[PDB]
Amino acid sequence: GSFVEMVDNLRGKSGQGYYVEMTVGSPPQTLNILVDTGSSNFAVGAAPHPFLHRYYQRQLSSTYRDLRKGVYVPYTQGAWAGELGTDLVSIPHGPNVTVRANIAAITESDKFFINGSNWEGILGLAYAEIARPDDSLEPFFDSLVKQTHVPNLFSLQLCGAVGGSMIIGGIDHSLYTGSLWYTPIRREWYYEVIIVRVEINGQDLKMDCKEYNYDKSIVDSGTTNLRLPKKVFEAAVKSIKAASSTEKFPDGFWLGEQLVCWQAGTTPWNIFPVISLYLMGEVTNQSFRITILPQQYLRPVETSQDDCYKFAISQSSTGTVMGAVIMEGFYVVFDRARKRIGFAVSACHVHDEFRTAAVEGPFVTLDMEDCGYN
Ligand SMILES: C[C@@H](NC(=O)c1cc(C(=O)N[C@@H](Cc2ccccc2)[C@H](O)CNCCC2CCN(Cc3ccccc3)CC2)cc(N(C)S(C)(=O)=O)c1)c1ccccc1
Repeated sequence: GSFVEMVDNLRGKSGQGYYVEMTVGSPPQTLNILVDTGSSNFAVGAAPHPFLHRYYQRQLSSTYRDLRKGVYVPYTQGAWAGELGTDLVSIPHGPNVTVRANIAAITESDKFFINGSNWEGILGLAYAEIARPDDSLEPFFDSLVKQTHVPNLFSLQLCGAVGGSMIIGGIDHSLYTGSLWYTPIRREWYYEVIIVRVEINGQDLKMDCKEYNYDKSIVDSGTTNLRLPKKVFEAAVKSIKAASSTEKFPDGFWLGEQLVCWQAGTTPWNIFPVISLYLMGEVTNQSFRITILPQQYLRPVETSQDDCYKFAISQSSTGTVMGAVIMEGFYVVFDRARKRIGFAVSACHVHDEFRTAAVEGPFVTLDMEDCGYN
C-alpha cells in the first residue's frame, strides 16, 4: 500500500514496550522511543542512566532551544524529572516531514527506564489536557498536525509473542482482516472510551456497566495489562476461574504474584476462556465487541525448555486500562479527526488453530450513555 515504508516500524525487546525510532536535533541523534497512547509528553533520556545505552545530548544540537522550565511526570509505574526545550524531530520510518516539537530532556528518573528494553524515551500520543506541566505544552502529535499536511490520525498494530507498525496519517489495509468497527472518543484527554458489557466465554459478567467505566476507561499502549476496577477485577477472576476449572492454579497466579510454566509447546490454551469487551458504537443503541484469547492475557516471561506465563489482567483503582493485553489482539485506529477509535482483528495477533481474536457487530445495547462516569 501507499504506507508500506511505515509497516514494521515498531520493535520490542522481550515484551518490555513497543518503540519507534525518532531522530532529534541537528546533526541527527536517533533514539528508540516508546509509543504511549496513555500520556502526552514527548521525553527522552538526556543523561547517563544504568539502563540507557544512548541519550540525547542537547549541547551537540545546534537547533535545540531551551525553554528554561523544569518538568516532572509521574506515571502509574515510574516517574522522571527533566528540562523542557524544543528541537527538530523526524520519524525516519514514519511520515516524510520534520517538525519543531516540545521535548522533555530526562535528567533523573525513578523506576521508569526498563533494563534491557532498548528504549530511551517515550512518545505521549494522548491529548494536551493531561500533559505536564499543563495543557499549554503542545504534545508531539498536535505539533505534527499543526505544522504539516499529515492527517490527524494514526494507527497501531502491536505484535505480541516483538514488533508491529505505527501508521501515521492513515491506515494500512495489510495490517488487519475483516471490518473496522469504531467507538467514540468520549473526551479528548486520555483516549477515553465506554465499555458497555463484558463476557467471559460468551457469559455475561452481569455487572452494572457503570462499574466497567468507573472512573474512566482508556486505551493505553504504554500499559502492559488489562487493568480493571477492583469490583470488576474480582468478578472477572471468579468467572475466569470457573471457566478454566478443569485445571487448578494457586490464588496468587490470578494476582500476578505467581507464574505457572509448561513444557515448551504444551500450554493448554484451550482450557482458558476468551474475554469480550463490548464498546459503544457510532450509532444510537448500537455496540460491537472485541474478543481476546489467553494468548493475549497470559504473557510469556523469558529453562529454555519451560514456557512460563504471568496472568496479565490486574486490579486498578483509577478505572479500566485497555493496555497491550487488549491492543495486541487488534489493529487500533486512533482517528482523532473524527473523534473515534477503530478496532479490527490484527493480521499479526497470536492465536491457534482453534480460536482467533474477533471484532464483531453490531449488537443492540440500550442506555449506553449512562455507562460513563461524570
Ligand atoms: C513499557 C511497558 N509498560 C509497563 O510495564 C507498565 C507501564 C505502566 C504505566 O504507568 N505506563 C505509562 C507509561 C510508562 C510508564 C513507565 C514506563 C514506560 C511507560 C502510561 O502513560 C500510563 N497511562 C495512564 C494511566 C492512568 C494514569 C492516571 N490514573 C489516575 C490517577 C492516579 C493517581 C494520580 C492521578 C491520577 C489512571 C491510570 C503501568 C503498568 N502497570 C501498572 S501494569 C503491571 O498493570 O501493566 C505497566 C510495556 C510493556 C509491554 C507492552 C506495553 C508497555
